[PDB]
Amino acid sequence: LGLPTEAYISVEEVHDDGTPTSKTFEHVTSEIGAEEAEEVGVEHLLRDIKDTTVGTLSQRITNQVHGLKGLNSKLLDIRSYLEKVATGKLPINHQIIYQLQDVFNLLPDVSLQEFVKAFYLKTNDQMVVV
Amino acid sequence: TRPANHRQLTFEEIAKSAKITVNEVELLVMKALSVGLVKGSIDEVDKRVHMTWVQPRVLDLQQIKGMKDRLEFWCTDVKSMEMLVEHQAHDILT
Amino acid sequence: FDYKEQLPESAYMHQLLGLNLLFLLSQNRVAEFHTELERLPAKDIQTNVYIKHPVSLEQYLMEGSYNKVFLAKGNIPAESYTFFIDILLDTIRDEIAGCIEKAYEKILFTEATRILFFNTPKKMTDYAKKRGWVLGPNNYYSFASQQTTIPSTELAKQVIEYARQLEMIV
Repeated sequence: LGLPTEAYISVEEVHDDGTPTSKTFEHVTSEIGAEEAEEVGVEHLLRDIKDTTVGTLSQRITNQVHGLKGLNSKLLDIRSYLEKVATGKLPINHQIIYQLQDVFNLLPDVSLQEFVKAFYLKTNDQMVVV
Repeated sequence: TRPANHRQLTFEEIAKSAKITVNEVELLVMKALSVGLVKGSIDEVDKRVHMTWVQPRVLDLQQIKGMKDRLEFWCTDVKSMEMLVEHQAHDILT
Repeated sequence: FDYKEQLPESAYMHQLLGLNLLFLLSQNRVAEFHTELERLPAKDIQTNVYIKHPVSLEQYLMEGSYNKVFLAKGNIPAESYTFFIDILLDTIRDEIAGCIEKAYEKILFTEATRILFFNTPKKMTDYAKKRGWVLGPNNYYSFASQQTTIPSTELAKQVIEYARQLEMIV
C-alpha cells in the first residue's frame, strides 16, 4: 500500500501542550524519485513486469479498486489507534485528534438536493457521450 | 457535535443554546466567523446558519469513542463497496 | 364449445353462459371475462338478454358509471343471477376504494360515505376496520396522507457492466 521509506526528524522543543518534553522523532513527508540515469536502469530492470504507461479501462478499474483497498486499510489503522487510545493503552495525541476532527469536518454531504441534481446532470452528460 | 449531514444550524437552535433572543444570533455568528472559530455562511432569510468547519480542539475519551464508532461505520461502508466493486469487475481486474 | 356439430343446440345454455360471465365480473377476472366473450358468438352479445346483461354490466363498470351499474341491479334476466350481484357489489366497492387509494388526496367521512357506498352510518367504520389505509380518523380522516438519493451502487453496477463488455475479448 505505501512506500518502503519512513522519514523522521529529531525535534526537541518545549511542548506548548504543557506536558513533559522528551527528545523524540517527528514524521517527515517522504517520496520516491529518480535521476534520469536511474530511471533508465529501473525501467530496464522492470521491462518484463511493467504496466502500460497509459490508462486502459481494465487497469483504471483496477486502480480504483486498489484505491478503495488503500482507503479501507488506512481507515482500519485509524480505527485501531482510536480503539487503543480509548481503552487506555496509548495516550491522546493532540495532533492526531486535531487531524481526525478536521477529517470528519471535511466529510462531504452527498444527500444534498442541490448536489444530487448536479450529480445527475453530470452523470447524464457522461452517459450521453458514452 | 452536529454531523455534516445536517450541519444547518437554526436561529431557534442557537436561541435554545446560549441564552439570546433571535435578533443577535446573527451578530454572534458574525463574530465567530470573523475570529475564525467556524466557517460557512448565514442564510437569515430562511433563518439558518451553514457551518462548513470548526476549529479543532482537545477532546475527551468519550468524545473519541464516538469518533471510533463513526469510523467503525465508515470502515464497514468502505469494505462493502470494495467487495461489491471487486466481485462485479472480477473478470477484468488486471 | 367442444362438440358443437354433433350435439344439438341447447336452448338452456345462454342463461348459464351469462351466469358464468357475471361470476367472472364478480370475481374481478376481466381478462377471463373478455376471453369468454370472444369465445361467444358475436351476434348473441346483442341479440340475447342473458349474455347482454353481464356485458352491459361490465360495460358500465369499465366506463365508470358506478351509479349506473348499481341501478342495473333490478334488470336480472333470470333469478339465477343472484348473489353474484352481491359479490359484484363487494368488488365494486373494492374498486371504488382503489380509486380513493390512487387518487383523492385528503378525503372526508361524509363524502366518502356518499361515494363509497357503506352500510348504515353506525357501520360507517367498515372498510376502515378492514381495508384500513391507516385512515387516522382525524375528524376529516386526512386520507392518512397515503400515497433524492443517488443509487450509486446500482449505477456502479451498470458502469462496471459497460467496462466488462468493452474489455472482454470477443
